[PDB]
Amino acid sequence: SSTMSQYSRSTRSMYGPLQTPVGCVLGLVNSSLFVEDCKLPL
Amino acid sequence: QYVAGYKVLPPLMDVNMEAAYTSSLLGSIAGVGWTAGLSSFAAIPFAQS
Ligand SMILES: *[C@@H]1O[C@H](CO)[C@@H](O)[C@H](O)[C@H]1NC(C)=O
Repeated sequence: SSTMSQYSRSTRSMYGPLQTPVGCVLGLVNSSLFVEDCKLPL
Repeated sequence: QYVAGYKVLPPLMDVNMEAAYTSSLLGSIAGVGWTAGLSSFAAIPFAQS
């Protein structure tokens, strides 16, 4: 969170930045389930 | 890419996913090739196909 720019923070930070093959996500929580009908492609 | 924000969306399947798609069609090339339609399966010996 240190060196930002543009507009303000869209942060509801309270638990861990998830490391993903698409990088890292703030807000998600780690889990291992199965979905064959995904509607939000991350 | 970042010099003017040229973000590339990765294809929405990981490489293993369409790898398994290709695997399924490689298993089903004989498996469709005996009868019209997509009802049954035809996992015959491939040479016989
Ligand atoms: C979830 O935890 C497992 C256990 O170490 C890890 O292998 C996986 O990368 C984690 N996934 C995320 C999104 O943090």
